[PDB]
Amino acid sequence: MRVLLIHSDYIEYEVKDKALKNPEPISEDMKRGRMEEVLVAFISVEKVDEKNPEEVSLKAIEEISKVAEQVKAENVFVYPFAHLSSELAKPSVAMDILNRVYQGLKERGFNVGKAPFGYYKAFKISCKGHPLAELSRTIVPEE
Amino acid sequence: MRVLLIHSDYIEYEVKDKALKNPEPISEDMKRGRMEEVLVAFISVEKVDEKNPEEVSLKAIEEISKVAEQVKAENVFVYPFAHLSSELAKPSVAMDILNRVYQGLKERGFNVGKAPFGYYKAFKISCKGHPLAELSRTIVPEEARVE
Ligand SMILES: Nc1ncnc2c1ncn2[C@@H]1O[C@H](CO)[C@@H](NC(=O)[C@@H](N)CO)[C@H]1O
Ligand SMILES: Nc1ncnc2c1ncn2[C@@H]1O[C@H](CO)[C@@H](NC(=O)[C@@H](N)CO)[C@H]1O
Repeated sequence: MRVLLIHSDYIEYEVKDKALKNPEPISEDMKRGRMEEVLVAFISVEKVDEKNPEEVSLKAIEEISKVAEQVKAENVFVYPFAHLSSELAKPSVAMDILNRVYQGLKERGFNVGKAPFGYYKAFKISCKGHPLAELSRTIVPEE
Repeated sequence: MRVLLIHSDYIEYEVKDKALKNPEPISEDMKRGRMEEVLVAFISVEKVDEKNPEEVSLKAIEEISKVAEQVKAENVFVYPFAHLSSELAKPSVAMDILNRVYQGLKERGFNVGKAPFGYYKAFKISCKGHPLAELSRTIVPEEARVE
């Protein structure tokens, strides 16, 4: 798994259309979204992650939570982003792991939002530009 | 080298402070920068790239130029983005490679812009969301990974 963390003033998205046959079902309201003073987590689930979804998810939750603590953010936004890596996990497993992370962060007590899985989306983001505003993590399960 | 390409409506940056003891020398007017309808190339120079800076720069110029052609981006913005990777190349070497990449894209005929090297910068971007609006490219010396 590859994670790109951007501490932002805001994150806003707009769904264009589906990028695969079976995307996450969405209601009209889910086609757009926005969050402010938020740690945006762009995540690409890699095929290596298929080896142990729970393991990679738990570690991702931990790493993202720690960064959120470091940048002093209470809002986090999970953004499916297939283009951080070239070795992607199958859609079904990718969506599952992304939902695990999303739920795990909520379990830590954060205010979490997320964009729908399986769509092409336009987005706007404003990075704060502080020393820890842009960080990344490479997480691979081994168990 | 890891590259994240974002075809955007615009890119805007604001230098917040220096991240290195001796960042790239720039002037006041360069503390803020902007470019419209551009292919933004966020680049992290990796440790492995130290083995052959020229080889990596050349392949980076080619990969970036190919995407620009694909999405019809006339403007390209070289944006140093260290944390795109976890295994970074020496700062001085990174600077050198980014300069070579900039020079190469300019020679290709594109309108090239760039963000100053060695600073912490806030930035605003608007990804167009098209099928090729977000792409990833990994470029490394052949000697460090038969590719
Ligand atoms: N391994 C993976 N990791 C994360 N996301 C993945 C994935 N495989 C598929 N997706 C989702 O399907 C859309 C098209 O690939 C992906 N869409 C996107 O990455 C949009 N930002 C494009 O504009 C994403 O929602
Ligand atoms: N290996 C590397 N690849 C690309 N850029 C690198 C680098 N090593 C150092 N830099 C530059 O120094 C700033 C602090 O690391 C970096 N600054 C940044 O990446 C800003 N986006 C932070 O806001 C960058 O200008």
